[PDB]
Amino acid sequence: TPVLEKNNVTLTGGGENVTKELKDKFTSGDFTVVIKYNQSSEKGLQALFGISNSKPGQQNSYVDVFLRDNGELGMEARDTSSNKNNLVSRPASVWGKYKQEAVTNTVAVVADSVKKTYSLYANGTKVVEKKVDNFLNIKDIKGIDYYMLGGVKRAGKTAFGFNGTLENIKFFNSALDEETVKKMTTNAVTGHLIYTANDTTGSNYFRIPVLYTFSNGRVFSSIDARYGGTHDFLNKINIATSYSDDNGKTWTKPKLTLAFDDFAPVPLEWPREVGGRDLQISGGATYIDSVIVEKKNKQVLMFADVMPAGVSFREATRKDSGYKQIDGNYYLKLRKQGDTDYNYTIRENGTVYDDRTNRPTEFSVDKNFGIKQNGNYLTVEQYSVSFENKKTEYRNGTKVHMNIFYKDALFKVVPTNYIAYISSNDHGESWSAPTLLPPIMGLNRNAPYLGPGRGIIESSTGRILIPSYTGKESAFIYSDDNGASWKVKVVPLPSSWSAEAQFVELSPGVIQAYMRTNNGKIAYLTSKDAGTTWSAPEYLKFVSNPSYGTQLSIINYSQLIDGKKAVILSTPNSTNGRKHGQIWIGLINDDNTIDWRYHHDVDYSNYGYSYSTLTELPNHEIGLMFEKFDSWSRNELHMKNVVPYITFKIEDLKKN
Repeated sequence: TPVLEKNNVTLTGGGENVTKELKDKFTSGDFTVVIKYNQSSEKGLQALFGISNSKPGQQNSYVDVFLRDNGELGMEARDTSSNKNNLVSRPASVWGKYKQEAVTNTVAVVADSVKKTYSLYANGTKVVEKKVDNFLNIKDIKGIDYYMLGGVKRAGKTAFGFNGTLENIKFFNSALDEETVKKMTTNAVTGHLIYTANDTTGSNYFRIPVLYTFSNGRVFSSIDARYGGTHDFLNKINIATSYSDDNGKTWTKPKLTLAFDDFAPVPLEWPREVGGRDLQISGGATYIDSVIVEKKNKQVLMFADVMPAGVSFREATRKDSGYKQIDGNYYLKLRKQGDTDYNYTIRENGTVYDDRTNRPTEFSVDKNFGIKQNGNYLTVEQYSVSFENKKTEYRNGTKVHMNIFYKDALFKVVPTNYIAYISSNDHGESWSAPTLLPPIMGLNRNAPYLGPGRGIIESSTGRILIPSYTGKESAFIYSDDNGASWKVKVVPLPSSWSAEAQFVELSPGVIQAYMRTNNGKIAYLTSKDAGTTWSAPEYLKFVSNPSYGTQLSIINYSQLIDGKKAVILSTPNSTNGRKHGQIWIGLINDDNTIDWRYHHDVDYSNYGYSYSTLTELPNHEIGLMFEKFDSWSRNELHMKNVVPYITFKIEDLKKN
């Protein structure tokens, strides 16, 4: 039961006094406030409400909940005389606008005196809970005399004035429990998540969404389910998938499609504070950065990077592919426990050979990288993770198959990165066992790193193209035999670009690779022979990003726009961070230049926008999934429920 409920309060910075209605209602001093609002302007710091001592000198005696122009939700509780100042917040908590309309959000704050915590909720997620030593409730702050909607009265003046409509606001004079407030804050925004914290995947975190529309009208998604927070590395990451047969309206419960079981797919509460956020899961085999393509025969391919347990992308050797060539064939090498050298290879039928004697052993490696001895699986104990802000990785008593990618294996692969792929003949419902890519970069180089998103089938040749990169070169992985065998075109770049790329076809035989650079710009290279040879890079003139850059998404679109063949591009566009997401429409001219005629700002310019993926829906609308946060910032690590799915008509995308 609310002590006060108000509704449809429209404000333009000036606030509304509710002192009469609330003074003396908070007898314990605890509170819960639930606010459903939309903003008419996002600029500045804006308080949804404010409870204060308004007198001269008591400016630092107040409680509020606030929004920032970047989507951060926070609260303060401050007392002037005792000089105590609490601030609790989480980045990337709310939405601003969506297709020209202010987004309705629902947030809440819970101040619990017994356990000395402030909790904040936004759109069904408890975005933060913090225990504080200097806890303050309404009665702890001396001389509270003013209760206000849409600001805080400080020294007789409205501060932090809110611009928007408080659609509904409820004040409660007790700390309401977690599940009740989650439910109260659930709304239409909550529904835009395909993957949610601790869903079927067992993961609390996701990054690197990929969308793809199959030829039968199924809309497919894949994502990194990152268990040990959002770290690229070290981590325990699986690839999860989910699909829609109704144009993206409803989605299957996620499946784990590429996963190792040296660690279980269980939810971990990863620390976000400065002293814990650098912590990593260190002992766990990983799939990361997925790429999808549909072949002409309707078979689907998914590629991902593979990292053995404990192997850092930074530290890992770049001068060993992990393969040995024997009588013209390439076989994966292994080192047995107790040996310094790699004396063994995986040859026909997974049989492990001792290369010194050239004889098969009693050991074999199955199609899922599991080790057998005389037909029986070897096992190891699985690891769990425990926190007590020290983290422990410990053996949990469950036996799993010993695997060549695991820390505790009898036979191990070379500690480097690999690429694996799997195929599906039923539009993504079931998948083959993984195949590791052969040493296409050479025996004495590591595999490339995939550029997440999609691959393409170039139409004139039927060549399958998969984007990847080395750190110094582009590596365009391809097959001219419908995916039976793979080759690579390696293209030196102007600098050390982390060249995450995507392809478009402009006209038959003519393709472009758009990619991330280390110079602030998006580069594109052009091939007029279906990827065999590439021009020097050119740069988009209208995107300006930080030097580190971000992944992009670009797709071909099937319908004419203004009479012309089109492409559609998604990227952040800001020098200040991974922010200011835009979708751009490019119209192909007869000379194969592009007229980049339209752009659309996805939300307000300070709102986070990192890795993204576009797809054309069967109805010819556009689906977008994206990281609605800044995935470079160390302040925005390890956040839950921050990778939404939204959609746009071309008519929406023409606006901005």
